Amino acid sequence: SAVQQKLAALEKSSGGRLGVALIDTADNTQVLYRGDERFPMCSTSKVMAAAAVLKQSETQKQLLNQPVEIKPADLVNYNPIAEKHVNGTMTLAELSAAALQYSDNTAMNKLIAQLGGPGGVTAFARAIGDETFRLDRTASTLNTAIPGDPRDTTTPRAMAQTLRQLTLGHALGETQRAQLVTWLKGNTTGAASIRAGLPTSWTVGDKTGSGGYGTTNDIAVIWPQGRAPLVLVTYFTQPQQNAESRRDVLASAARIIAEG
Ligand SMILES: *C(=O)[C@@H](NC(=O)/C(=N\OC(C)(C)C(=O)O)c1csc(N)n1)[C@@H]1N=C(C(=O)O)C(=C)CS1
Repeated sequence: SAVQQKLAALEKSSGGRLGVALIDTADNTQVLYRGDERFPMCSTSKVMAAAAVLKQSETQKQLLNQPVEIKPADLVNYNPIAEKHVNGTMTLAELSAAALQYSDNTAMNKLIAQLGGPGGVTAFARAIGDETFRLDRTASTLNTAIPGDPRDTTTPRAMAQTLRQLTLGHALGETQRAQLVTWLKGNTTGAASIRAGLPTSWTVGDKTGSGGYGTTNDIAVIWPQGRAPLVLVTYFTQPQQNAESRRDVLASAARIIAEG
C-alpha cells in the first residue's frame, strides 16, 4: 500500500528495523509493517503489568491502595519516582502511575512481584488472548534488547490488538479500563515519539520504551475528534549495540500513518 511504501522508505533512511501496526477501530482495518516480526518490548511491557494488576483489582477491590515498601535493594537502573520513596511505601496505584508515566523500572518490578513474577504478566496476556507476548525478566541494573533474543519480545500486531482490548475493549473492568486510559493519557515521556507526529487535535495515551541497540518504541491509543479511535504501535531497533535513540523515527512513522 502507499503507507507501506513510505514506511519502508522511512526504515531504509533510518538504518534500522521498523515495525508498525495500526488498528482503525472504525472498521477494524489494520496497517502493518513487519507486523509479525518480534521486537524487544523494553518498557512498553509495563502496560501489560499495570493492566494485570488492574485485573487483580477487579476481585481485590481496594488493591490499588495497598502500600508497598521501597527498599534500597529494590532500586535498579532507572527509578526516578521510587528513589524518592526509599524507606517508605508507595501504593500500587502510585507504582502503576510511576511505571507508566515516568517509566520507573523499580515501580515495574513491584508490579511484577505483585503478580508473582514475570510469568504472572505473561499469563495475563495469554488470558486476554495474546499468544505472542512474553515477559521473561524483571528489570535489573543490566537490561538488554538483543537482536534475535526471544526474551521480553512481542510483535507489533499482537501488541496493537492487546492494547486495543485493554483500553478500547473490555479485557479489563469498567473502572480499571478508565484508570489505565487516564494513566496512559498522562504519560510524560512520549512528547518526542508518536505524539510528535500526530495532529494536535488528537488525544493520545501512550507508553514509550527505549533500550540497547538503540531500541526506541511507543504504543499509543489515539482519539481523533469526531472519529473512531486508533491504536498505533511503533517499534524500532538498530544494528549497533550502542546506537542512539531515534524517537524521531517513531514520530515520522506516526505522521505517515496519520496522513493515510
Ligand atoms: C523502558 O524501556 C526502560 N528502559 C530501560 O530500562 C533500558 N535502558 O535504560 C537506560 C536508562 C537507557 C539505561 O541504559 O540504563 C533498557 C535497556 S535494554 C532494555 N530492555 N531496557 C525505561 N523506559 C524508558 C522509556 O523510553 O520510557 C527510558 C527512557 C529508559 S528507562
